Amino acid sequence: GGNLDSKGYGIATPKGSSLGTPVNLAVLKLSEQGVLDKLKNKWWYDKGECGKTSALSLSNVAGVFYILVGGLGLAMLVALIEF
Amino acid sequence: VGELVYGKADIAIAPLTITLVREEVIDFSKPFMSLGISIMIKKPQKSKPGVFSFLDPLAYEIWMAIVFAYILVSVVLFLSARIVAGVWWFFTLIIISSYTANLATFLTVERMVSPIESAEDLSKQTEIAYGTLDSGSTKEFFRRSKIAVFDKMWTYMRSAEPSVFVRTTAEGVARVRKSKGKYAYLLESTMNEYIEQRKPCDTMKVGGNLDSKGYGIATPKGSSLGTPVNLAVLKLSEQGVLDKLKNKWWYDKGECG
Amino acid sequence: SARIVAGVWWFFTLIIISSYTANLATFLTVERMVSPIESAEDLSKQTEIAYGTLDSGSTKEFFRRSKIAVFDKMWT
Amino acid sequence: TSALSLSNVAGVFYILVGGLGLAMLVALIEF
Amino acid sequence: TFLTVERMVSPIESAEDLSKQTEIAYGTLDSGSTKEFFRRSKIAVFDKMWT
Ligand SMILES: C=C(C)[C@H]1CN[C@H](C(=O)O)[C@H]1CC(=O)O
Ligand SMILES: C=C(C)[C@H]1CN[C@H](C(=O)O)[C@H]1CC(=O)O
Ligand SMILES: C=C(C)[C@H]1CN[C@H](C(=O)O)[C@H]1CC(=O)O
Repeated sequence: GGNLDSKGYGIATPKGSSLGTPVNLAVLKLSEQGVLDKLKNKWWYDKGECGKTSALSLSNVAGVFYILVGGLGLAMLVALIEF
Repeated sequence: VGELVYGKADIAIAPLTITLVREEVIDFSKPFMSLGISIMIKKPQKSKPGVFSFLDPLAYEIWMAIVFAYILVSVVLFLSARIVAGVWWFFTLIIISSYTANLATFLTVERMVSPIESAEDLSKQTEIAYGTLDSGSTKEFFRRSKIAVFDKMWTYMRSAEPSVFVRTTAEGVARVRKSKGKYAYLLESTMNEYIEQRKPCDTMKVGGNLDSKGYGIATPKGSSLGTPVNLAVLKLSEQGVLDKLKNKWWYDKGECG
Repeated sequence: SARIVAGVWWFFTLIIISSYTANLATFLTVERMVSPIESAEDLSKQTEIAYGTLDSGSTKEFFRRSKIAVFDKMWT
Repeated sequence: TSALSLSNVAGVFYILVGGLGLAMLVALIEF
Repeated sequence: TFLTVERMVSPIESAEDLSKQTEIAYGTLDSGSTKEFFRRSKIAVFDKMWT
């Protein structure tokens, strides 16, 4: 399913620090340059180990086998009502 | 932005995209809405079946020829017959086999073809022209971009003739609708979803977003309004007000929604 | 009279079995997987599958402070 | 995309006509 | 379907595809012009490959 709410992480700095505005501008720059994206793909997806089919199914024919056996059952029924 | 810098307005509330260049001159509140540059095209027509699609795999010539062949076999039998029935059997065998196969190829061709997935595919093909607004955050994004795909796309867009750029959103969308799917419009995800939820509903968004950014409320640098507005945006975000508002304007009253 | 009936019917069933045969190959296998829970709304409505969050943090506080129906129920 | 080829099948049509020709031949030598 | 599997083409049709998949490992010589080409290269695909 989807996400319950939409929010985000962030770099935290003490109120009134000289580092705050530089840090923010840095994050913006990294965001627009795609640094954050490439980093995410690096750690999450790129090395991701989890990652059409020509193969046989016994299951698809099973239903028709059921209608076959049912048909033969009806056949036995008719054979009985006749005799 | 100009009104904010030169003090003609105390605050700016609008789908204003947060960019570094704008963050240098003004102050942005925490984003109240999330978006991204996305691709809008014309959705393909579902079906136009006719009865002609059944006569498609086998040629009209083959139908006429098999009819005359049929009547020829009948008039031959009218005048030994074992090789006739045999040859006819082989004939209709080859034909029904051929029909079955060609029809199979039709059915492959139908579902197999994928028109567009991601922006990279747009960059790799010249068949479908594509463009953005005459101005705004998206165009500037493509322009300043050093990223391979976006660089290529920008080069094409600027160099392409006639101009692929449009003045307004409605113009771009109208261009998407009129072009029979030969034109793609690059616009922020929000607007795309909104237009996608509005009649005639002939347009759709394909693939993910090219980038991830957000809108925000802007206030003059050193304004007293900045921190209260920000804490307010946070309050609304946590309270779910923003979510309910988007559902209100975008989805809930959606005609095709 | 019945000969052309047999003929037309044979042609009909011929075209149909041919079409079915052709489409089945293309259809192949969907390999689709069933999902017990489609969305968060469904989760609130069933007691069969228990669910939880961390002992503390933003998620727990979200559920605690939530005035939204579904999330409220889930929290309770 | 449909070749719907009349040419490939044309040959089988030819062997059909040939078979019916031989058939007419046999029908003639019979009577 | 099986005979279309035989008819299936392009396991790897380009250098880019190697960059796009982690299943098949790939490499160059311990030294020489190729490795240095990949090291010094600033163009996207080959860069990724070098990384
Ligand atoms: C709709 C317009 C013209 C605005 C809205 N956001 C972008 C902005 O903040 O400039 C512009 C669109 C864009 O560039 O994708
Ligand atoms: C992993 C932990 C304990 C942290 C990380 N982010 C959330 C936070 O910032 O509160 C917490 C998880 C959570 O609340 O479910
Ligand atoms: C065969 C070797 C080691 C030499 C030949 N040319 C390259 C060179 O001129 O260094 C080297 C191969 C390579 O770098 O792939």
